[PDB]
Amino acid sequence: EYQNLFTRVQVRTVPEPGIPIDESTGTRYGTGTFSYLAGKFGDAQIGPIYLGWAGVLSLIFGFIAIEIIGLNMWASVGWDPVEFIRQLPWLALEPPPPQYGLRVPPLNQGGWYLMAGFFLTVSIILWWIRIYRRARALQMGSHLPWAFASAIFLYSTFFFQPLLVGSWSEMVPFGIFPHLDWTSAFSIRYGNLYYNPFHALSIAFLYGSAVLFAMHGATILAVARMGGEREIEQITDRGTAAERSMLFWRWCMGFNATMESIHRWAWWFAVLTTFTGGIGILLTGTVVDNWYLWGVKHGLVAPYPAQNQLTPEQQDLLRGRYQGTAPDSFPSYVV
Amino acid sequence: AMLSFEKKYRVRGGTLIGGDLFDFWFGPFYVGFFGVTTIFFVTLGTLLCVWGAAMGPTWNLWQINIAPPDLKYGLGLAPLREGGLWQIITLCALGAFGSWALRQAEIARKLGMGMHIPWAYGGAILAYTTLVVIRPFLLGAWGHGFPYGIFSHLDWVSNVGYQYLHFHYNPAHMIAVTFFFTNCLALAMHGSLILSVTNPPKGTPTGTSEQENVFFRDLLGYSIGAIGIHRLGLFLAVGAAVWSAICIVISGPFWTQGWPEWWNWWLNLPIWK
Amino acid sequence: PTAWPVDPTTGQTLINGRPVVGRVFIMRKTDGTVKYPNVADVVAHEALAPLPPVVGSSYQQAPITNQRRMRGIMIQSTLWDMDRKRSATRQRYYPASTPANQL
Amino acid sequence: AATDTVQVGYRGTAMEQNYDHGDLKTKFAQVKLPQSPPPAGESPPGPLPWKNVQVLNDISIAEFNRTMIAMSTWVAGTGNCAYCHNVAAFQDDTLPNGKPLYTKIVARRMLQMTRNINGNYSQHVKNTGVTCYTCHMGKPLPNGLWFYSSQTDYLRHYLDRDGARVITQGVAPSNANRSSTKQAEWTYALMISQSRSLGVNCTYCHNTRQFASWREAPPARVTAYHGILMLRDVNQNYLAPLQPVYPAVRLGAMGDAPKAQCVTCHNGAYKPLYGAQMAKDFPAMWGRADWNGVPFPGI
Amino acid sequence: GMTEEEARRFHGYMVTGTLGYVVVASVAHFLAWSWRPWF
Amino acid sequence: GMTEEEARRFHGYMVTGTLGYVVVASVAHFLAWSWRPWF
Amino acid sequence: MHRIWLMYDPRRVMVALVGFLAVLALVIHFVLLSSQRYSWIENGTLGADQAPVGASAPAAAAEMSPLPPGR
Amino acid sequence: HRIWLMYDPRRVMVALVGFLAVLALVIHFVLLSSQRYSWIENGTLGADQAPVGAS
Amino acid sequence: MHRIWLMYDPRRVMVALVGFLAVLALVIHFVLLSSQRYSWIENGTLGADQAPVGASAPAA
Amino acid sequence: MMEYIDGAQIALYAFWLFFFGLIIYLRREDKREGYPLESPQGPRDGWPKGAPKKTYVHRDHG
Ligand SMILES: CCCCCCCCCCCCCC(=O)OC[C@H](COP(=O)(O)OCC(O)COP(=O)(O)OC[C@@H](COC(=O)CCCCCCCCCCCCC)OC(=O)CCCCCCCCCCCCC)OC(=O)CCCCCCCCCCCCC
Ligand code: BCL
Ligand code: BCL
Ligand SMILES: CC[C@H]1c2cc3[nH]c4c(c3C)C(=O)[C@H](C(=O)OC)c4c3nc(cc4[nH]c(cc(n2)[C@@H]1C)c(C(C)=O)c4C)[C@@H](C)[C@@H]3CCC(=O)OC/C=C(\C)CCC[C@H](C)CCC[C@H](C)CCCC(C)C
Ligand SMILES: CC[C@H]1c2cc3[nH]c4c(c3C)C(=O)[C@H](C(=O)OC)c4c3nc(cc4[nH]c(cc(n2)[C@@H]1C)c(C(C)=O)c4C)[C@@H](C)[C@@H]3CCC(=O)OC/C=C(\C)CCC[C@H](C)CCC[C@H](C)CCCC(C)C
Ligand SMILES: *[C@H]1O[C@H](CO)[C@@H](O[C@@H]2O[C@@H](C)[C@H](O)[C@@H](O)[C@H]2O)[C@H](O)[C@@H]1O[C@H]1O[C@H](C(=O)O)[C@@H](O[C@H]2O[C@H](CO)[C@@H](O)[C@H](O)[C@H]2NC(C)=O)[C@H](OC(C)=O)[C@H]1OC(C)=O
Ligand SMILES: *[C@H]1O[C@H](CO)[C@@H](O[C@@H]2O[C@@H](C)[C@H](O)[C@@H](O)[C@H]2O)[C@H](O)[C@@H]1O[C@H]1O[C@H](C(=O)O)[C@@H](O[C@H]2O[C@H](CO)[C@@H](O)[C@H](O)[C@H]2NC(C)=O)[C@H](OC(C)=O)[C@H]1OC(C)=O
Ligand SMILES: COC(C)(C)C/C=C/C(C)=C/C=C/C(C=O)=C/C=C/C(C)=C/C=C/C=C(C)/C=C/C=C(\C)CC/C=C(C)/C=C/C=C(\C)C(=O)O
Ligand SMILES: COC(C)(C)C/C=C/C(C)=C/C=C/C(C=O)=C/C=C/C(C)=C/C=C/C=C(C)/C=C/C=C(\C)CC/C=C(C)/C=C/C=C(\C)C(=O)O
Ligand SMILES: COC(C)(C)C/C=C/C(C)=C/C=C/C(C)=C/C=C/C(C)=C/C=C\C=C(C)\C=C\C=C(C)\C=C\C=C(C)\C=C\CC(C)(C)OC
Ligand SMILES: [Fe+3]
Repeated sequence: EYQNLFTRVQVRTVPEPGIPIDESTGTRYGTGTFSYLAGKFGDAQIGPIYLGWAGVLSLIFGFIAIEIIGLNMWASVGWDPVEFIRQLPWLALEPPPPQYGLRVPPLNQGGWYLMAGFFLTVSIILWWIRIYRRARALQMGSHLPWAFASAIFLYSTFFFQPLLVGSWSEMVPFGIFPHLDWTSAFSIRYGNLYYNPFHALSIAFLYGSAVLFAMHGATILAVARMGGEREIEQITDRGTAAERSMLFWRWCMGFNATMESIHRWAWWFAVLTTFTGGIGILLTGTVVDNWYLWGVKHGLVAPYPAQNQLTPEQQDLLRGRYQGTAPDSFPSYVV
Repeated sequence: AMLSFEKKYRVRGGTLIGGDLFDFWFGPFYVGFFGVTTIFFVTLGTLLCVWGAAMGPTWNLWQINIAPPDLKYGLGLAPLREGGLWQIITLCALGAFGSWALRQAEIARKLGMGMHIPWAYGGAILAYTTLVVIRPFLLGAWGHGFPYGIFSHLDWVSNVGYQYLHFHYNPAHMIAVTFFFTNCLALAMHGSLILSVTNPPKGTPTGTSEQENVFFRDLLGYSIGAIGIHRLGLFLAVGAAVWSAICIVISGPFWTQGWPEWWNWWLNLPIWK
Repeated sequence: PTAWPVDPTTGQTLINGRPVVGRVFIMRKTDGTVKYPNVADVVAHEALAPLPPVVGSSYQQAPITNQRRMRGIMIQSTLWDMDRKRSATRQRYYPASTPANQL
Repeated sequence: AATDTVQVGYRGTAMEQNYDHGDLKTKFAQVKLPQSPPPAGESPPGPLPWKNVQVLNDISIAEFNRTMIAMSTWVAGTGNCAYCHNVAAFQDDTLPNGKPLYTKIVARRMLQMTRNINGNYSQHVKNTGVTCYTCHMGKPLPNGLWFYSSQTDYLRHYLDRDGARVITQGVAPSNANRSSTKQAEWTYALMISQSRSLGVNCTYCHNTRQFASWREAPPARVTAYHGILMLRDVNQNYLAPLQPVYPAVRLGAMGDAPKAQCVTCHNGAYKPLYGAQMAKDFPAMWGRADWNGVPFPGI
Repeated sequence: GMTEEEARRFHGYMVTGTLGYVVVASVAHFLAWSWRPWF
Repeated sequence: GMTEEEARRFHGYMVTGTLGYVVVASVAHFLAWSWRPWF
Repeated sequence: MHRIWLMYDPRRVMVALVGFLAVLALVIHFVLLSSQRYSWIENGTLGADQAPVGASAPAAAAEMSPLPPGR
Repeated sequence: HRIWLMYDPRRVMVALVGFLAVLALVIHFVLLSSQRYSWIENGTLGADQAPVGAS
Repeated sequence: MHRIWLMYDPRRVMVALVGFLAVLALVIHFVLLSSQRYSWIENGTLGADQAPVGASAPAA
Repeated sequence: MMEYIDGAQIALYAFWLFFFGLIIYLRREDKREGYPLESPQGPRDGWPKGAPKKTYVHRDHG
């Protein structure tokens, strides 16, 4: 039984699409080409790209953001090109020190960070505009830019939540392992992010997005021999591939989508992943400072038997201090 | 009830075990032999979960917690109050999830479909079977499984992560996370493209495969095509679960230190040791 | 009051003045767990709240050779405790720097 | 390739320690095989002849000589009295050249330090206690020596810093806790170091669903806290003031004295020497009126 | 499609190959036994 | 497939190659055993 | 017994055989090289009596444990 | 035996050789993991010297 | 024996052989370079008596 | 002041009201094909009632 997982016979066409649909202003950049490797898994044409004014500016602003990050990373290993490659995943451009709050920090102590963050943010907004204009030029609905707006919303909460708590130090460092260090320390600082209910919801939609794309990917491949991958024609002119897809899920779990409406389930699950995420970040440190204690208050937290019991003098002895400033001297202890 | 086109499709045939005996429907649901076994394991497993809640400290849905046994019991069945109930429920869950996959195969066979859906679901069953069977068995005790409880299993995930000090540094976990994030991106793009050609602005004709290929091409620089995006979505979603199973089975049975110190091999490549 | 009275003439447990046939045990939910009443009750079992931070009145810079050029906060545990390479170790701090007329 | 596990919390919470069984057996045998055996001890009468003994005033002459044999094997290799002494004149604190015997004057301070550890920090070291062997392990230099380097170095938690807490003990934000996420990164770095110093993971001292919880944590967290307070006393009052005593080859680039940390005693094991009890055999080092009910044999 | 003549020819090799394997394995076991018994 | 003549001619090479290889391995083990015996 | 080969392409048999021997050889070498006794790149110059031998027993003091205490 | 007619010999030839190979490797690695039979490290111990599980 | 070049394309076996030898050579050199005994770039000028040796049995 | 009610709880119920509204919307969309259901008792809609079947206009080409 053929699994339809890769294409044993590709066909070339000598003239090509890639010359766009009628598109007006801007320019089509490059000539279309075929990759045999792309043609094995998907459609073979690797080809022309559109930018317009918003796409050009997005690349300029974004390139500067990437240069600032990389140059700071490379400066942080003393310009050593070997250590730059060897240590790359540990390198960061790091946000300002906490004592500045929202004030402008020194250039080497977060000033480059805020600059890179600014140009990256402008670059992301200009890319959204580029996508929005392109969807309308191709005479399409606006579903894709609003889906991308959901991702941008979560991203912006890595600026607004630091703004709301009042310090740029709380922002995410640019760096592969360093931003994962931040991700862990954020959950630590705010008392275990598992008990943030919007984080829990965001996971429910992240997992649900995998569930849906596994189900939908498999479903369409299972009817692809009957033309089920021609999804637009199955929507406008329902064939037996659509009917069988509906009946499979109906007979399996008692209800079904349509060939159109499964793409709405898909769209909302993906969009709600980052939308619920952003709400959870914005609530953290502004409304709730310890999510586990919010869980205790609202009854989320399962009880376990006590692992230790403190006496009252231990309760006073074992309180620490909140962490302060680092020692700005090298004491002699000699007398 | 039936969809307006359904009745024509409701033939006998395509079963794996029961032949005609269980080859019937109940409302919308196809039954079959694995439908019968599904409902058996679902009902037994659910009622034992309710019994676990009854003998626990609360009925609060979030706080119910049916915990595995202590590690000292090894691979034996513990006393039922002490984790043996978790072990019975785990057997029911395996029986249910297996029955569900095989029932999907009977349904696919009756509709003349490919077997993609049963196997794609096997990726999730693999991940579950890794967490409760394979990894506990390699560690030598069923007590290494996660507790059945809506938040108490999140306490397990937290503590397992910090058993390796900084679980983000697990290299298979980085791959699995990358697949989950790439999948959610790809799902949003594919969902958006189909809806945008089928629901264009008012007063616009319905779009075409050419327009979505043109749009997709200047988004990624290449056109993936209609079969390609479904192959990719299946690859990313199922690949995430497979790499998830890898990332947890290597943690403990095969690697025991913190995950950050696994990366010492990269620092010591002889070109730059 | 952790166990019911026992009849000396039989060893039989008396509950509310009347015997029980059997070995009495005090019932409890799984492993003696009890749901958490309140945040105030959970906090009452913990240590007292931490004392305020010690913050220095004003800041003196370290010598330039004591300043790290990597500003990432976890680098000492995530990289440097395993990385022993001599060149990379030398790159960790800024080199000495002196006004030319002081040389 | 088998993995040993120890459960340290409730069922299903995954509070567990994992060890590679082969790796652990080689570490454990590598302790057993070198572990230095003690002399037997004996009980004479008579008054003390010593010319320049200032710490060991309170032990019999036989117990004193027994202690010196132990100190030699634990720090210098057995019978190596020449490491500390002008062996012609044990009472001397200087060479014949008049240049001071720096090791002897350090060793006198290390006796006071050991007594102070075993006496005042019994909430940490309990009845295992420490001897010179715990750190030195037969060699002049212990492991885990550290010096000044940068202001934000987390090992200064064991010297002149104090606060490490970052979690709020309430639901809502408050002025009580203004900790940065960077400060939580700093505590996280510090805590990885403590975990590696003992060869354990975070669940040995925490239920990581709430790091701030003491009730949900194993009791080891309370022992660990007393270890921090002990190291601050050890570093601030005994190790760091030895700066003018050492040769400059021992000092750091700031000219500071070498300081200790958790790994100095623990050496990657959950207890030093996997819990080998030696302090009980050497009353010269108890600093305590009885060791586990055995009374101090004072003069 | 096997004939029962092909079967009789094949079965002679299969049985004797099995005997050869069993001979070598049982010599291997007796050497192992003489070096380090497991009962 | 191939004629009986070719399967026989091939089997002669396979047997001879196997035995020649096993002879060279026998010497390798003789040398290893001389240097550091494992029983 | 040669009739076994009538089922097979002899070129493919040889490619199958060489691949089997190459994997088996490398597995046995890397197992030995990872041992103590046969770590020959570091210790090959040791005489047979000087080479490592696995412990006929471990040992301990009674209060020592390799593993921490816990349920 | 007509079992060679119910089953194709080539199918059963490769299947058995595979099963024997998997079984042999499982038994070698099991023994190599044991104390008593970790023969690469301790193969030269005499039978009186080789380890034994406790009574 | 030359008849194997009718059974197999010489053009393709040669490429496979050159690739196999290159990989095996690089593997063995890096295995040695990572060892103590044969870290020849750092210690190549030591005499054979002075070069490291992996630890012996204690013979006790 | 309100002890129990807090802004995270309020925001969560706002989401639940939206999310159930969304599921209703999606289930109406799921019923544009194959509905009303055939049954022995006559036509059946389930709940919610499906949106009407949708007509698509093709283009006049160029
Ligand atoms: C946080 C992120 C979440 C992320 C995850 C989110 C998941 C979202 C998807 C799942 C929910 C949709 C499920 C669904 O639509 O099933 C079809 C079913 C009926 O289909 P129908 O076409 O409208 O009608 C058929 C009927 O006309 C003719 O059928 P027949 O005569 O053959 O058989 C009789 C029917 C009788 O109906 C039932 O028995 C209903 C069974 C329960 C319905 C769902 C209740 C709520 C969830 C389950 C709670 C009990 C669960 C234990 O028999 C059937 O039709 C059986 C087939 C349907 C089986 C559905 C099983 C769904 C299980 C969902 C599990 C969810 C777990 C969380 O629909 C319904 O009964 C009504 C559903 C209404 C939408 C649900 C949301 C309501 C929000 C609240 C609004 C206010 C109150 C309504
Ligand atoms: C110890 C670690 C903590 C933790 C800390 C956090 C923190 C902190 C956060 C999350 C967040 C998320 N976590 Mg969590 N998380 C933990 C445990 C988990 C587990 C698990 C099995 O244990 C899972 C599955 C998850 C899952 C998730 C996701 C549901 C969610 C992110 C959604 C998303 O799409 O993000 C990926 C998508 C994005 C980041 C959007 C990006 C879009 C922009 C526009 C892209 C720009 C690209 C640009 C153009 C190119 C730049 C180039 C470079 C400059 C070079 N977490 C534990 C409890 N988690 C986030 C969240 O929403 O929390 C509520 C979040 O902020
Ligand atoms: C050439 C055709 C035959 C052959 C014909 C003979 C004849 C004829 C004689 C031997 C002899 C010997 N053969 Mg023979 N032998 C063959 C294949 C083998 C193989 C093998 C792996 O296939 C092996 C291990 C041997 C091994 C041996 C020795 C046991 C023995 C002593 C000589 C010696 O040391 O040769 C070492 C060689 C090898 C280990 C490998 C084989 C090398 C090639 C194939 C040449 C073999 C011929 C032999 C060297 C000729 C000796 C000269 C005399 C004048 C005949 N032969 C082939 C298939 N062999 C002699 C004997 O029995 O003495 C007791 C002897 O008279
Ligand atoms: C619904 C939630 C999910 C989501 C969705 C989503 N993301 C999206 C979209 C959507 C629907 C897009 O349409 C958009 C896109 O374009 O996709 C291809 C995007 C996007 N998601 C991205 C990433 C991304 N998404 C993520 C996640 C998510 N995306 C969620 C899971 C993540 C994660 C998990 O971390 C990442 C990293 C991008 C690939 C893309 C937005 C691209 C963008 O904004 O780029 C800005 C530009 C730059 C950074 C600069 C690049 C610089 C060049 C390399 C310079 C080359 C030189 C140049 C030519 C010089 C200039 C000269 C001029 C004269 C020309
Ligand atoms: C492999 C890629 C992803 C994937 C794919 C996938 N899942 C699938 C499918 C596919 C392709 C299906 O065909 C199948 C399906 O039919 O979907 C509607 C399914 C499915 N994925 C499901 C859920 C699911 N998938 C998940 C994950 C994923 N699924 C992967 C990320 C998750 C996660 C990450 O949490 C969940 C919750 C179901 C909706 C469905 C399988 C339904 C099924 O098996 O039904 C029969 C059994 C029951 C109805 C109940 C059994 C009850 C037990 C007997 C007792 C309870 C035991 C349980 C362990 C307790 C746990 C308590 C928790 C609080 C921890
Ligand atoms: C060098 O100075 C810094 C800055 O004071 C000290 O670090 C302090 O302590 C840490 C808990 C904290 O992390 C950090 O924010 C900071 O508050 C560092 O330990 C060194 O201390 C020595 O020098 C101190 C100094 O400030 O110069 C000195 O402090 C005392 O003396 C100064 C005047 O010289 C006076 O202004 C201070 O009020 C006074 N403070 C105290 C508590 O006595 C330290 O002296 C003492 C006894 O602490 C110095 O410490 C030592 C051991 O020499
Ligand atoms: C090292 O120096 C100390 C100096 O304190 C000597 O300690 C002496 O003996 C102690 C028991 C006593 O408590 C202490 O106060 C002190 O009296 C120690 O014995 C070592 O001695 C050698 O170096 C001495 C030095 O100071 O340089 C040296 O003594 C010198 O000074 C004294 C006067 O204080 C004088 O009597 C010596 O003649 C003089 N000698 C020299 C070479 O400068 C010792 O000299 C003598 C004779 O003892 C040195 O020891 C030897 C064997 O020469
Ligand atoms: C945790 O527990 C643990 C520790 C694991 C313990 C428990 C272990 C257990 C349960 C073990 C069970 C073992 C077992 C059970 O039965 C094992 C059974 C083993 C068996 C049956 C072995 C049989 C071997 C047979 C062989 C090798 C045959 C070779 C044949 C040859 C060479 C000739 C082939 C024919 C040809 C070439 C034809 C040519 C002509 C042709 C073609 C023509 O003429 O056409
Ligand atoms: C944990 O334990 C651990 C540590 C793992 C330990 C345990 C390990 C174990 C269990 C190992 C098992 C090993 C094993 C089991 O069977 C091993 C079995 C090995 C075998 C079968 C080897 C066979 C080799 C055969 C060879 C080399 C044949 C070569 C043939 C040649 C050269 C002829 C080429 C001629 C041609 C092409 C014709 C040209 C002429 C022409 C054209 C003309 O003339 O025209
Ligand atoms: C010569 O060219 C070279 C070779 C150097 C080029 C090579 C460059 C390289 C190697 C670059 C490598 C880059 C890497 C590896 C980057 C890794 C990045 C990661 C993983 C980032 C992850 C997360 C980052 C986040 C979430 C950051 C968010 C930042 C935000 C939202 C910042 C917003 C800032 C604003 C809006 C600033 C406004 C400016 C004002 C003045 C208003 O200040 C507030
Ligand atoms: Fe689709």
